Amino acid sequence: QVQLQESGPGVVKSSETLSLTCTVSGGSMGGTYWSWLRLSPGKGLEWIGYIFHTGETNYSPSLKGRVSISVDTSEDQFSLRLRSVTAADTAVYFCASLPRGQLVNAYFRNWGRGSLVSVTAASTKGPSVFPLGCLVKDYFPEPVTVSWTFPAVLQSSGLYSLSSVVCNVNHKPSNT
Amino acid sequence: LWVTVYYGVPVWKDAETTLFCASDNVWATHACVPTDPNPQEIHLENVTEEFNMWKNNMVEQMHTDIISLWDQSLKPCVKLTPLCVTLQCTNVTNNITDDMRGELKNCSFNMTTELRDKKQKVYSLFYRLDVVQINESNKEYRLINCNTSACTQACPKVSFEPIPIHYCAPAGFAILKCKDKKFNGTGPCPSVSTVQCTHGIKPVVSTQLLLNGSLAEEEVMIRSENITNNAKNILVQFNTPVQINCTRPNNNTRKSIRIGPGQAFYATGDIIGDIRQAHCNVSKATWNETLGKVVKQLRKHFGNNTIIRFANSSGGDLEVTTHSFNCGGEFFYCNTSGLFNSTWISNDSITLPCRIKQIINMWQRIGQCMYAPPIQGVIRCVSNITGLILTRDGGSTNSTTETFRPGGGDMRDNWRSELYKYKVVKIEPLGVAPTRCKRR
Amino acid sequence: LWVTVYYGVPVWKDAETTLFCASNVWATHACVPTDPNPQEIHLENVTEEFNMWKNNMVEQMHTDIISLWDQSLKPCVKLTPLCVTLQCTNMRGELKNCSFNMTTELRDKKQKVYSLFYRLDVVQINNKEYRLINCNTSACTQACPKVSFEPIPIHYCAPAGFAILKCKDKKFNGTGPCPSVSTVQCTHGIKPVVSTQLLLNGSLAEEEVMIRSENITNNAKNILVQFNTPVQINCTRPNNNTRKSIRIGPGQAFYATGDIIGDIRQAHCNVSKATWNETLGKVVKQLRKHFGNNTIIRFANSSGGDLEVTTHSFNCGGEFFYCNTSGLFNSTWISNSNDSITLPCRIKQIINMWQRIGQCMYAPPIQGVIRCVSNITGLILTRDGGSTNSTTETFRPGGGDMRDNWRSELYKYKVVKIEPLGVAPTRCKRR
Amino acid sequence: LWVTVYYGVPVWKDAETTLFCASDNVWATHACVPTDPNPQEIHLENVTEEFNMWKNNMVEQMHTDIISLWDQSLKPCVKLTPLCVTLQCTNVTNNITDDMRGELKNCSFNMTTELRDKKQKVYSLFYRLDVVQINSNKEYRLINCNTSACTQACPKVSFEPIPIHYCAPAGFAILKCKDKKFNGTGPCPSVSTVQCTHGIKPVVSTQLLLNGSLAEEEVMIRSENITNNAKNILVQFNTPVQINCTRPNNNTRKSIRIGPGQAFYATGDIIGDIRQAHCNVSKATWNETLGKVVKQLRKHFGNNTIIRFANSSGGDLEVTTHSFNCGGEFFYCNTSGLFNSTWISNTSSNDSITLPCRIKQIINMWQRIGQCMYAPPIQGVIRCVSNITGLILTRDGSTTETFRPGGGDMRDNWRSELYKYKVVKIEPLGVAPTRCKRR
Amino acid sequence: FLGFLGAAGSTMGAASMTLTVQARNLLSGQQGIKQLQARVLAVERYLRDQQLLGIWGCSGKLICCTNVPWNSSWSNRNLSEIWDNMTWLQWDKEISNYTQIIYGLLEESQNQQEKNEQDLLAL
Amino acid sequence: FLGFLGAAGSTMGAASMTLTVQARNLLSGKLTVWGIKQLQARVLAVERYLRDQQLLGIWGCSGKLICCTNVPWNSSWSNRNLSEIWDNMTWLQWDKEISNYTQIIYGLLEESQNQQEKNEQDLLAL
Amino acid sequence: FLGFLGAAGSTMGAASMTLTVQARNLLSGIVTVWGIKQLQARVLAVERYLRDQQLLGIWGCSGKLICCTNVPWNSSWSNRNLSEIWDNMTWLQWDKEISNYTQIIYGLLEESQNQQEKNEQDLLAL
Amino acid sequence: YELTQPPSVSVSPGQTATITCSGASTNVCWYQVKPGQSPEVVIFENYKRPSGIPDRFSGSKSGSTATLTIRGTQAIDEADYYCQVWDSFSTFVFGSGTQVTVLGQPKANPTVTLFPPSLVCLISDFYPGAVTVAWGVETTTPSKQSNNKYAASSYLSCQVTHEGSTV
Ligand SMILES: *[C@@H]1O[C@H](CO)[C@@H](O)[C@H](O)[C@H]1NC(C)=O
Repeated sequence: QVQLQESGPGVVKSSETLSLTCTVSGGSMGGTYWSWLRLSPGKGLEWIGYIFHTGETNYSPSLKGRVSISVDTSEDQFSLRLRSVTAADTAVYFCASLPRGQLVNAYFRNWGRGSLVSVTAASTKGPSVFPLGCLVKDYFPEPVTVSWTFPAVLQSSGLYSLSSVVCNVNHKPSNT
Repeated sequence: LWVTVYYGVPVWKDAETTLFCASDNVWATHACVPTDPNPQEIHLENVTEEFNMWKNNMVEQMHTDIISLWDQSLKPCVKLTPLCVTLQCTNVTNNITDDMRGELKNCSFNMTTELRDKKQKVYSLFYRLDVVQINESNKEYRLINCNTSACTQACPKVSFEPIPIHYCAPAGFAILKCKDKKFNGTGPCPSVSTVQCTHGIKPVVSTQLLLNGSLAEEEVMIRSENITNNAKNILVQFNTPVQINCTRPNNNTRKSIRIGPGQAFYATGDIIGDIRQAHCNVSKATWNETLGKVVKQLRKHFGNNTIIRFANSSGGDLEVTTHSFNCGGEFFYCNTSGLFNSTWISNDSITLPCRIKQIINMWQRIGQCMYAPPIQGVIRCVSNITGLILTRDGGSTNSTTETFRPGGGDMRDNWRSELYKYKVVKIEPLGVAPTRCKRR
Repeated sequence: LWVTVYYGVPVWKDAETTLFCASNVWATHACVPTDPNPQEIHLENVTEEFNMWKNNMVEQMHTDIISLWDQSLKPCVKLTPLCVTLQCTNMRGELKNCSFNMTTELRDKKQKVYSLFYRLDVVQINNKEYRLINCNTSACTQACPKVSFEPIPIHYCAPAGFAILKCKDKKFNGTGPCPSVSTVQCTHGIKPVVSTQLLLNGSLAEEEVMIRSENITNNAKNILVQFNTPVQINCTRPNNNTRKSIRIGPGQAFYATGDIIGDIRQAHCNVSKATWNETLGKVVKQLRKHFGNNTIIRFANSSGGDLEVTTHSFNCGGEFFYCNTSGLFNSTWISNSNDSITLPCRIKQIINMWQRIGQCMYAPPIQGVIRCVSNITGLILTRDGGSTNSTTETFRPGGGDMRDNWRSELYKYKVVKIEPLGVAPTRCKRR
Repeated sequence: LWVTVYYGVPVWKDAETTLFCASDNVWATHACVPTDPNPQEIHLENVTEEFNMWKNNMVEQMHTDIISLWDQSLKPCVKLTPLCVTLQCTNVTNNITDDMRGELKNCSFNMTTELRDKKQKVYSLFYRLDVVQINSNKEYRLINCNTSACTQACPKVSFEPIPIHYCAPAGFAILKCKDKKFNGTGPCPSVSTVQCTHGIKPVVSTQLLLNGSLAEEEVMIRSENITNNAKNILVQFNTPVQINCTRPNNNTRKSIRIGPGQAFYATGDIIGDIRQAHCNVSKATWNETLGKVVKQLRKHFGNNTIIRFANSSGGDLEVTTHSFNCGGEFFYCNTSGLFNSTWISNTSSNDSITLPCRIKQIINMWQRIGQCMYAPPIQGVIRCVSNITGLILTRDGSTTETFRPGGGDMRDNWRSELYKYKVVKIEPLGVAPTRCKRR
Repeated sequence: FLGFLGAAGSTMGAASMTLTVQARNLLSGQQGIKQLQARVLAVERYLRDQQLLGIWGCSGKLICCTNVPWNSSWSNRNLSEIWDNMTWLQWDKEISNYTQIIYGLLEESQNQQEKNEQDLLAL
Repeated sequence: FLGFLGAAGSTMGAASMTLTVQARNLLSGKLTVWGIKQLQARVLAVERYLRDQQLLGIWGCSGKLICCTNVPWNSSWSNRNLSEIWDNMTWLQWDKEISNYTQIIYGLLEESQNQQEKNEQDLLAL
Repeated sequence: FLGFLGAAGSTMGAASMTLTVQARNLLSGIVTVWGIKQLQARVLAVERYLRDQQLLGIWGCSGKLICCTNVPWNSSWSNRNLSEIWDNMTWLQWDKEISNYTQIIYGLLEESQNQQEKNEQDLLAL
Repeated sequence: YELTQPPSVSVSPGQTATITCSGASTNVCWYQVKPGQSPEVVIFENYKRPSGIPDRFSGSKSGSTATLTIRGTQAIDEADYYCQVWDSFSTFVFGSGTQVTVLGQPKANPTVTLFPPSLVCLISDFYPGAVTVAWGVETTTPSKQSNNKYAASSYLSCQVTHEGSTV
């Protein structure tokens, strides 16, 4: 009967602080390790850390020194804080729970929905349309609609590109 | 044949009731019934009674009794609500031995005075496990649970030393004692003896090693609810005791800080001499012999060829993965990974490092804690290890290796090793029987 | 003739004793046994003189409801640090926006935080400087947001040696002999409800609308009316409220009001006109029996001064409404399809429930929109006389004392003790 | 001869139980069982009982009940936590204050109010006995700001003692000794049996007894051991001696708010003149009562023994000085002119003796550490009349014997009324033999 | 079967055949301090009636006979009219007074009976 | 002297001679946690004694430990006769055999006692 | 009328008709901190009265104030005359000189009642 | 350490698929990850199985390798499978990830188009489920398009290497 849901899917820039709050509905906060996990296409599934109701945390050694988990028992919440986020932390963040006791055979239960968090890496630019089909070179906010289509490309500079084969281009923020 | 009515027949049925206690402190033995020394135990000769130590209500009644008896001794004690302030903590580097490095923090903070319009700047030595940084030469700190609850300091005039208590039975009820020396917890007993009240149960709190308490008679006994299932704990009872020796080598000082009218907070002053970590000792040969006897007894259930292994704990919190007790009023946490590390193919000492907390959260209640006051001088401790709580890791229906790790967590399994030979019944004195006799 | 002593005779006398109570709420599962399939032994040829205006169970119900009201407030936060100097800004002029200093978990630091209070909860201490209405009388304790004030029934069982007699007369007016006395183990499910001028969620009369009073000639006594058909009522609180948690100190939180999403409109809830008309017709038809066939029955809105007496105070969904009932008690009656009547309501957060001096409650806000659905099952009238031969009678709603809401449910019940010892002459003597 | 079993025989044995109060304030007599007027008092003709009052248990139960009712009545009262502030007092010299009146300081301090972000500067008049220094004007504080926090008693609750009756439960009985000359230990003939005791008033006093039952025919003196020097020697009077203590200062009570729904009643200005509270005791009646005491003292201690009286030796203020309360003010009358008499053995009206009576506001009642009671001031002029019906002596030690008034140990004050009562447990089962046999 | 009080309106000749079902429903039950005080009061109320039955010598039986004669001043009615044209409620309403004198006469009669029995057994 | 409940292993022929040691051992034979619950235990013990004494008093066997009635023993309740019941079985094994049929016996005994009391009153009438 | 407990000074002969005026008052004589005190006093009084009634009912004297028993008198607990026991002695010194040998009587009465019940059971079987 | 898993396992419908892990010293439990849904456990020990999981999932472990076998897979088992293991230093150590693909469609030949600058390489209409483009190179992961095919793109400021048939 215990269900978990986190905050809405936000988006952050580089060198900032990430913040997600999970809310438990039903059940108590005692005798349960409230964990945090993330899932990325580059590295697969990964564990971040858990907090017990007395405040005893246990972070992952890879992310130690830039992670912080706090518990708020009275309002039935627990939060995750990530410090100095880079462009390689674009992942779907889950929340789970573990029974108190031995962790040799323990598996994560009561998973969350999963809120996608992306990192912009400080990029904002208007469209650039080149003729060939048609090719769009650089645009940040994904507003494009090609009318007279291959999906976008995660370039290393933080900008997106697609192309279409067989025109009019659209850009909602720049009004292009 | 006619119906004949008899009153007072020896017929009992299983039932439950509220058992009152007796005694020969937190446990508050001044208000209990005194115990009269009398030949209270007699023998029932040709009877067999079904026992079950895993479905006994007395281990669920006595847990609630200890919980309700524990928190009423905190009501005439000071609550540390004004202490949740900002702490300016500093590392101590006064004759450390490179093991207790960074464990103690020298924190100075503002505190109220008995006069309401004055303030004082005091200082204390807090452990690392009781302080949490907030600004993620001096850094700002705070207590570990002032975001959760402000909790009562334990008064210095009461003691946490356990004393034996007896559990009597009310009128119309009886307590039957299991006198079989080869009892395994569940099953019928061919030697059942009634008794007026139980023996002395000492309410010693522990998590991995059953300190003090009663021993076995013939040999080491293994008790479980279901030995095939790996999700249920295994209680081991020894026949000979293994002696442990506590130590806190630091010479602490306690100073009183007045935080209000008639209320005092006991802080930690400076430490005379060097700072050394706490440790516990155990003999190597006696522990090796006891582990050999436990391995010999464990091969009766899991095959007579399997390689019994041991490994250290795998818990998450500090009360499960680390052996915890109290001695002299200070709560210890023993690493105990040097004991359970061996494999068994078919005057040296082991030193176990320790850690000490002060913000104590007993009985796993939400939003309640305790501040343990410091103890002046060194602290000594002699105890008997008369039991273990093991947990098995099983991922094969047929296997040649088994790994046993120490358990813990739930406090209820400590008193199930003392109330396994007792049960409560209700006497029903009415009965009818046919006999060739009739009224007028 | 010789005296023969009989034991266990069915003889009873009236008495007063402590009754039982069987059934996160008003009452509690902590203080109740279970109540299986009951017994309704129908006592034949019995005539017992009931009286509902001097019953003992209504006072016991009032005492138990008050005492178990108080028992859910002890493990809750007391809002004593919140009596500060508010700096408030601005239907219109009803919802204010106050900001104030407030302490934090750490005693050294302090925070500035804002909240929305109503106009009935703040008072000016001489403009742009307000304080709460309770802070010169008593500090309020908050209601913890797990316990709910939703009505569920409770049953009053009887102890050993005592019996509860239920009158089964269809046309029983409250006092007099009842020729259908039947005992019962425990009383039926009585729902405790807070209400004024309109008995909500109550039991209905089975044959006709009944008029009950202690003295219908005297005008100083309340008149209890019971219906046979219910009148529905549906509410709205169209403000999309947001609850935010201001943290007071260690483990103590104060649930305030955030911003209001959308437009701001007042609270109101409706009575269908085609039912309330001819419901008042049945009421006038049954009131003309006690006052003559040629009397002009008329109604007025209110005459009190306090807010709880004047307005219909109840609890819809967790919020305490104070609805101004003047469109319902507006009629005249002379002897010879989807429209509704809207009543403007008000919301108060600082609540003094049982008219006690020095004990109050801050009620937390509720997220979303809150709706009623209820049955109006009774009225509390108060006649204003003046003339011995009056062709026009004015009836006004009343209230005040709380025991009259539970006197419409414990009206058919009476508790008696058993006296099982009797003597009688019989032609037999002991050898 | 065969054994015959009797049920209901009149046989009693010594035991102890929990008696319950009954009556027809601090002591909640309205929570007692409402008793009727006493219907019967059964007289027992040929009954001889061995009484003892220094091992009586009803004294301890009465002491526990009085302490428990005091603690219960001070529970829902306001607690004066924020009164422990730094007082800035100035010594008062406004017009005629006598040379014996260099006390009653005038203190001003900052105090909190209903809204917790504002402060108010108020003033109050405190006595010298409740204010100590901490070091134009000096800086002071209250006396118990390092021991406890005081709980101010409400003005609607009075300290006037009304009588309570102790009644034995079912299966027990109370034996009353009706001897005219009874010294407290030994066989008392003419034992009477009652179900409830008489109208015992829980009066609080130190060296005298102020509202009690008079003796039967003579001034009777009683003690646990006459030859022991460390035992109090209780004296009960035959004739009552009237004492008048009054407070001539006209007082005004203010109201200072200290928070949400809390009040602190402080002494305002004095409307009139400052004069000492005095304690009048008539001289000729006291001389006659001292003669009646010393006659029985010469009877008990030696018929040529020289008996000397003196004032108290030393200790706390609550021990060496007669302490009581009329209304709500706690007087402390000196009582040094009362015992200043030599009584040689060879020789064998409107005028009265005045005693200076000091007043404390902060009262430590039952000499318990951590408890306090701030008595609020009472406006007007306090007047009271009462009877000195007994006093507690203490022998200090040849032919010369010095007697000092005792103090403390309120169970000795409650031994002056529970000296004739005794609780027994009935055992109705007999095995006396007859000349009958069963079928 | 009638019930717990199913003979409350029946005649005294018919309600005397069902005295068991009211007698056994007098201790615990078709019938913190609030529970305990009521239970102690019920136990005491049963024990008072048992003691009053035991002093008169009528202990252990629901219907008993004694040797106390019936005074005509208490009631002057017929035997076929009291037991056939009356209920127990109107009978208790009739003799509400003169009950204490009947109890005292029963106690005196039982004491004299026990003295005579002891005198006869002494031989 | 075996003691309290010391004859439970013996046969019911010899365990019926020691009914006194189990009859006598009944009936006792918040400021503190130990206050309310021991009072509730005492009240429960008193009520459990009084219910059994009332059940003995309704059947007409008040004040005696062994009482003889006049209700015939049905063969449907049991088929064993006197020889092996009182010499081979104990009370615990006999309690588990007639556990289903005790309410019928409890009704028949009170019906027979009511009939006997009404017959006694009718005989005393003449 | 001597009232309650008014015959304690009278001899054994005069005090033997006033058992009923004392036996009425062993159970009740009456119509916050005073709640639990009165509760435990009522519980203790009820339990003491029930213990006395059970002790009377064990010996076979239930419902009677005076009863005879078949056990004889050894004339060693008290060897004095019958004329000077019931006419020249009160109950208090009788208890004071019998209290040593009051324990062996209380088992003899029970054993005599048990033997009488067994003999009655054997006699009614014919 | 780190557990090792095969990157891709492809089976026909009705057949069985075996996923193996390695380098694990204690008990291994498996997770099933579908796109757009929360992960769920299917085998919570070496051999056990929770309620609500069908009989088609079973597993075993011998030595230090744990194998998970799917018995008669359908199209609803197209997911990504991860296994974890417990370690003393880092508390949970997960696997690399094995993707199970069922073949409801026959093989298809990709179409490659190239454009000169006024560089892009566009690959479409293929079903092996995987294309590794070899020539500042950015490669698009294979995503779906209409009529149940896949698409890919490449950018340079091209050779498809389409298994054994390089275009
Ligand atoms: C008040 O008393 C003190 C006691 O030392 C004295 O010095 C001072 O002069 C007095 N004050 C006045 C104003 O006379």
